[PDB]
Amino acid sequence: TTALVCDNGSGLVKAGFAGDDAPRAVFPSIVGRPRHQGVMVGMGQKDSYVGDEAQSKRGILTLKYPIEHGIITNWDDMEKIWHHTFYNELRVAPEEHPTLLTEAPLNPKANREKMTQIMFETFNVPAMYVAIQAVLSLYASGRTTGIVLDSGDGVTHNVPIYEGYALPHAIMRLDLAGRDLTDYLMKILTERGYSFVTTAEREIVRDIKEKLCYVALDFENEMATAASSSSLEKSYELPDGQVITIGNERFRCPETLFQPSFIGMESAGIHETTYNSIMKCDIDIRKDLYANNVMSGGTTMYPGIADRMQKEITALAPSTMKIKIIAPPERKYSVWIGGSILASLSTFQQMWITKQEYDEAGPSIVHRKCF
Amino acid sequence: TTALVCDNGSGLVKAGFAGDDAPRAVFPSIVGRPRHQGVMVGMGQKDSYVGDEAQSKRGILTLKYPIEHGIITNWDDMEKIWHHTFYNELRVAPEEHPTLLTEAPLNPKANREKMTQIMFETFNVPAMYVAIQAVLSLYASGRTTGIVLDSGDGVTHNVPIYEGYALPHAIMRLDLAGRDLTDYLMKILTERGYSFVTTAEREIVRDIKEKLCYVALDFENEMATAASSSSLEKSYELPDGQVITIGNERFRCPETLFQPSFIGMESAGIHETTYNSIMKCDIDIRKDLYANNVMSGGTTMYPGIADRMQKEITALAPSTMKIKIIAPPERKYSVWIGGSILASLSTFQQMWITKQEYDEAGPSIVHRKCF
Amino acid sequence: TTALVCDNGSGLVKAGFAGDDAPRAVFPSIVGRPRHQGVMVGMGQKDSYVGDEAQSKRGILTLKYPIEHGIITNWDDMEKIWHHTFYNELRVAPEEHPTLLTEAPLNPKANREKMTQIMFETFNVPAMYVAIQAVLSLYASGRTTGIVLDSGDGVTHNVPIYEGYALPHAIMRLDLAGRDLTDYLMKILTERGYSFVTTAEREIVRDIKEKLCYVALDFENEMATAASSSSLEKSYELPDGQVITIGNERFRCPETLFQPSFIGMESAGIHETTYNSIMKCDIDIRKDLYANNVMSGGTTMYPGIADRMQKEITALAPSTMKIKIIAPPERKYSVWIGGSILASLSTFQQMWITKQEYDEAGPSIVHRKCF
Amino acid sequence: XXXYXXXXXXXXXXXXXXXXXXXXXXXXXXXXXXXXXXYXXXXXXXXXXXXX
Amino acid sequence: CMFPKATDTSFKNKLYEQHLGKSNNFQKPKPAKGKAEAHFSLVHYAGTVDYNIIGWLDKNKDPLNETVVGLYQKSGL
Ligand SMILES: Nc1ncnc2c1ncn2[C@@H]1O[C@H](COP(=O)(O)OP(=O)(O)O)[C@@H](O)[C@H]1O
Ligand SMILES: Nc1ncnc2c1ncn2[C@@H]1O[C@H](COP(=O)(O)OP(=O)(O)O)[C@@H](O)[C@H]1O
Ligand SMILES: Nc1ncnc2c1ncn2[C@@H]1O[C@H](COP(=O)(O)OP(=O)(O)O)[C@@H](O)[C@H]1O
Repeated sequence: TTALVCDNGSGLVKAGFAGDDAPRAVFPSIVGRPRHQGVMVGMGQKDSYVGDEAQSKRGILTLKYPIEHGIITNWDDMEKIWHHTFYNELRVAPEEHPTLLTEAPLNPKANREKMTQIMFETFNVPAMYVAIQAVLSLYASGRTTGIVLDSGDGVTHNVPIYEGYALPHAIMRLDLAGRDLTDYLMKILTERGYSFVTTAEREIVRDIKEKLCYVALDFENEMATAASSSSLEKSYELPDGQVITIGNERFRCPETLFQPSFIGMESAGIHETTYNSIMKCDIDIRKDLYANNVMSGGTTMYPGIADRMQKEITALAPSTMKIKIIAPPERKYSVWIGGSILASLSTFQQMWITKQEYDEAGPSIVHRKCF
Repeated sequence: TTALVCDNGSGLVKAGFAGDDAPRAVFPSIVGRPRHQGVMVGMGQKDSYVGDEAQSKRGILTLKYPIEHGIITNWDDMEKIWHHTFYNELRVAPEEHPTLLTEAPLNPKANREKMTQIMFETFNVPAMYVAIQAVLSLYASGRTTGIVLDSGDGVTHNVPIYEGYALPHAIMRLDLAGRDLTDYLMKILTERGYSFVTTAEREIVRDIKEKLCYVALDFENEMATAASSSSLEKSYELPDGQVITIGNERFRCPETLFQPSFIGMESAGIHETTYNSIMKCDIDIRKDLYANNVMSGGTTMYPGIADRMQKEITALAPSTMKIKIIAPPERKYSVWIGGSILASLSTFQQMWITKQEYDEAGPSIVHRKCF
Repeated sequence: TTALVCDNGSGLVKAGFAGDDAPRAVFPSIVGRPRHQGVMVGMGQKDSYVGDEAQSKRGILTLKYPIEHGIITNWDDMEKIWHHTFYNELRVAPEEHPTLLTEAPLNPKANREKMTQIMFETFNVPAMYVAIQAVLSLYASGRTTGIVLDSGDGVTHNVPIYEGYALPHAIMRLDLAGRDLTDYLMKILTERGYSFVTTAEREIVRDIKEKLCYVALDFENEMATAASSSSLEKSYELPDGQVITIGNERFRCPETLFQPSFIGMESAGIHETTYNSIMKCDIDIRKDLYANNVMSGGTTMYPGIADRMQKEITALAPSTMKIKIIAPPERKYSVWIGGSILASLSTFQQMWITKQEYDEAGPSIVHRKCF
Repeated sequence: XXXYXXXXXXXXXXXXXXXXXXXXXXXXXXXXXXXXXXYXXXXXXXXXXXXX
Repeated sequence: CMFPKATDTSFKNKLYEQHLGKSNNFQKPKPAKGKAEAHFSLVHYAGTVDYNIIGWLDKNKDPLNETVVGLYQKSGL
């Protein structure tokens, strides 16, 4: 037989067998339900909808979002999603493979315990594992040491990994991910005051986040150009309906990462967090990390982040020593890709959970057995 | 000299010098024009009409409404209104005073820029300011911390203010104000099916909103009483013509605030919005706000809102901690009153815009200079 | 005239005349500043805040913490604090008394030199002294020989003192103090995953550290009880808001002192450090110290430390010889109390620095003249 | 309304904005207040360099 | 004083920013005998004289109501 991996890194959800280059297909983890009396009697009433099916159907559906802050909000909804994904895309039965789970690090045990409990009981599945993002990120990026930044749909990360080991004290974990940024966007957008608030309306922004964003090289200087020029300003359509045209409101958005005033918090930002977390970690290693600096997924997609990051580190580093960052093309997929690699090696046969343990001891097994 | 404040909180419009207890008089901001060939040749044709003059004249006039959703629709009309108000009520010349402007928060810059541009150019006026509602609401209510709910003629608000500072991220802003509710009313009213739609006909409802409304204590239980009793039902005249008598249709109306299905939207309502916006804001402050809870203006006029609100918070709060709300008598005037206080303090002499700046820099000045 | 002593042992800050039993009042040495636009124009803007005033005001303020690792971070801030303390609590003028300063031992000269420089210049003060914690600890505890453990807000200490003399080689100095432990606490706390990170949120933990902690008698056995029982688990409120209920997460915390893996370092811990530092010191004295063993301040407050410490020493000691430890009630105050005693004796009149020397030679004077 | 509202709102709300935000002044001030590594490490390097 | 529910100390502080640097002839009073606290020190044709604060601000406060005389106007007297 053969081995199968779910990505539940948030945003669209990624699933695929070991050794395929890329997951078969991918789904937002939107969940949505009707909003109005069902008045075509000819229609079959289905009360819950998910995935691109919903993405089409959206308008009378209204959304629930089953993961806040990387924490999965409502289990039975997940179970709906999960069941759908297996049967509809995968045409797969729980017995068929070991299955591998993808976790925010340093987050409450409950997600571990219920996830495993459900999936061994509700699904019945040969072998289970839950793995921390950064490990995959290294394996895919193939440098045994490193530090990773990956700010997905969900909670945003700093982990230094040294070769072959964790520094769990070192690690920083942040709820700054693009969704909340986007919801700040609206509080921007009312300046131009084309204005709409609901969940689907919020996801419409996601497209603009694809298309229209780019990273500020320098904030002051950008403001000076903002006074000078309109090339900074670009014209974009409603997905249907109007043309819309957007100024500094594009570039201002990512700066939140550097300055989370605009929705206001203190953690001194991605880069200062990173250098902080470095200065926690010990002295000699540091050069390697100055060399090996790695980024991935949802926010990183933006053009230019790595450059201003390097500018920031050149601010904070003693300039004397080499600095560079890695910005691979495939970052948003990176995790599941690494998961595939993770699946490949026979050592997990030593390492998987088996049904037997789940019989003989509880969810408690995990927290010893896995990281 | 002396200092003068316009309220342009929507609905009737409120204007008065610093230190008077209440504005001299107040006007709806209706605008209206002829509908029919003018056939008394003896009549002077005036093509636009405003204020109680129109309120008398209405029938052949037809209305335009120059503020949607708190956003002022058509500038030159405003200018008509504004000019009229000064000269006819106020007997005032633009030079005579500093003038203070009253704004929906978090709404498009354009209202700022054109308002100032016009009023410095078209009127020529010593000093200008635009101020956010909640600030006045606190000053009048005199508790330096707080959260305010004021759902006027126009767009409906949540702002927590802490003492001496803004939390602009915290803030929620909603187009749920009584006008749109009233227009829903007609879609109610056709059940009894005495039915009329035009603008003046819509304003006729406003009287009923004065007289006939009261707040549902409990919705289910009210329905049970609705089955039992007719004391719930009261008898009311046309302003002229018929007696009209109205059932649950009265109390059902305010529930929209709690459930904006009936004209259907999702934002989970006043109270759930409020507690949401709290849970955004940080942990320690919260008790104060549980203590200090403040409401004003158009919707709040209804008897009973505060009670069911408290019922709702007792639902959502951990019951352990004190809760109360403030419901002052004067809420509908509150804003302009607070504005008077705002006018009083010499610090605005430090703070006003002056003509000089408007000379030396554009409308842009405001958005730095004011909140 | 009369003589006055500042405690700048970190945490709340302690100040009082010679011969009073306890300092007049005490302040955290928090410093904090605004976070948000100041939007009550009526408010006076003060840009920096300290002390219980801030402790009330906190929410929009954000904290800076002017002492890391017992090293005082930012001088002018200190000067603010210091000035405030004199005038507001003490109603005292710098001329009024000799003043006595309280120092982490074995730490960089700079704190000496600037502290003295400022306080002789910025304040002008008859006589100055800076004194090492352990000396006071003995004087208050009144046993001329000893070893002291006092792990305050700040860097954590071992000093053997023999009667009348120092063994500066003997001494061990550690950055393990309760603050950093507390920040580890959050990385615990996300297991239950009620989770908040900012400075004020971090200080909220301090209360729990007061209330909820107690010392592990035996770690394995405690885990066995953890499997058995919930009496280990207690229920506690938010300072306002929720009830929170906490398991082993309470007792696990102090073990860090015994095992600084959990935030990971090597120094083999309090007790093994102590016995190490003993085995450095010479052979005959040792029995006395086995008898005379003394502990104080922030961490020691916990019930039970002395017991497991004794268990540890009975592990490491040859059991043959007597062992005991002292655990006075008043330990957290102990230092300033001892300082009062230190102030009392006329010999410091021989010993104080005077302005004259500061005239005739630099800060350099101190490092000869004082320990 | 399609004439009345749209004539103004499409025309003028086209061009909405220019400022060096005072709120961004707030952000700048805050970030200055909360560049811990800047203030603390500059101060410590400055002092600690001098050893007599 | 229309800023509510607050304390003369607030204004003390506002003095200390506002005048106490700026306004030469006004002064923080020195220590002197006879008095628990004195807060203002300034210079006059009579010489130079120094004065003190109790929270009294509201004492100058003027409330008004029409109603009170409004109805008294009805009354017999
Ligand atoms: N074309 C794009 N450009 C920029 N950001 C995008 C794009 N497509 C998706 N994103 C963002 O990337 C994230 C996709 O989720 P993901 O990065 O997988 O989160 P997680 O790390 O939780 O798995 C979301 O924040 C989504 O809005
Ligand atoms: N007697 C009344 N009872 C209930 N509501 C009223 C009464 N009179 C006016 N209103 C409503 O109060 C609002 C008056 O405008 P206002 O509250 O000043 O709005 P804004 O907050 O925009 O200034 C309108 O919604 C009006 O219909
Ligand atoms: N009730 C309490 N229980 C336990 N620890 C406490 C309590 N109150 C304060 N502390 C801790 O004791 C320390 C107080 O500072 P202190 O011991 O004076 O440090 P220093 O030795 O630097 O003077 C801090 O670590 C504080 O968190």
